[PDB]
Amino acid sequence: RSFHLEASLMDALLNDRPEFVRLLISHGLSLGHFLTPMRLAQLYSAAPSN
Repeated sequence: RSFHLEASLMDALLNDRPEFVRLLISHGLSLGHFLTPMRLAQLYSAAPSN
């Protein structure tokens, strides 16, 4: 379903895993509802402190 791939790609962005990222989008996603500001904020929260 949608949310499984959504969370999988969320973790795939949090960690590097470029092959996992490329295969996830190669499956085909929406890219219209995956880019909400709260997802953007929680991705930004993964920045290293140091």
